[PDB]
Amino acid sequence: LFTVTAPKEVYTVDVGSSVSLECDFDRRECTELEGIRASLQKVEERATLLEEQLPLGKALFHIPSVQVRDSGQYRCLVICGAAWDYKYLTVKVKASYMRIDTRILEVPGTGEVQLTCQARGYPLAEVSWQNVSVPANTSHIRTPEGLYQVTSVLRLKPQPSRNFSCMFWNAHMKELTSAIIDPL
Amino acid sequence: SLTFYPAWLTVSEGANATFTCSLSNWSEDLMLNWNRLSPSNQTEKQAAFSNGLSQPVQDARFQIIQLPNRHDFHMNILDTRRNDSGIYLCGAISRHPKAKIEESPGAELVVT
Repeated sequence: LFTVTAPKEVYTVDVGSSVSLECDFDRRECTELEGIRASLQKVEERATLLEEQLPLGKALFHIPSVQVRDSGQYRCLVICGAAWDYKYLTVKVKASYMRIDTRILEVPGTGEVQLTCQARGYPLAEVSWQNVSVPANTSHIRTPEGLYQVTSVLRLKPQPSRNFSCMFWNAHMKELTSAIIDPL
Repeated sequence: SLTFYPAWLTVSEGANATFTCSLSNWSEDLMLNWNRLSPSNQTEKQAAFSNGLSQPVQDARFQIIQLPNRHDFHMNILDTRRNDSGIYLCGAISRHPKAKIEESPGAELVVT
């Protein structure tokens, strides 16, 4: 008899912070200390096994400075002699779309303006524009950091004394960020 | 690699159910587990086959038999109940240092 449990299954962590992933096992079942080994295997060597925790019945893996590419599902595995078990752990890395750069371009001869919002973050954001009657065009690329750069462009005749807000929705994080553009 | 067949299996309550876990290359150093996905989609160990012996985790109805072709295994549930219905999979790892887990696709049991 031998099983592994996971006290916490989903770890939501910000880029740049630390995380310690854990799965546990009952040392009254796995009595033989010499035959204990543990591994964290991504479903697809950043996490360090804290092996002094194994005699305590804990497989603990530390990532001291989290990156976007640490996100995903992992199998937290313990072998106890000639038996083994595992649990799935999910790391959800967040890089908030907190810095939203804005741009205003006047279009000659139309009385219209082209408004841009651009921000980087993770996972992919969708962009809406508040209380406007014209559709926006939004695109993205991925950066080498694994962030998405999301760019949204709206062209309209600004109703005099109106501001315009672009909203970034980061669904996995249930996060909204926004910028307000004053075309004056 | 591992397969786990049939991908969809239906039996009447009280009948035995048998899945086959087929390994591309079984060897004596492997430990073979039979798992179920829980109501939270977490893997939960049902039984293991290691050193030629099947050991159930919490229900002795679950047993693993190595076939004469060595590389295939029957995962048998004796005397099925409605609540045995669900998604199961098999998984293997070597006892050798640095070994990687391999998992089969899931297979669904429906008990009627």
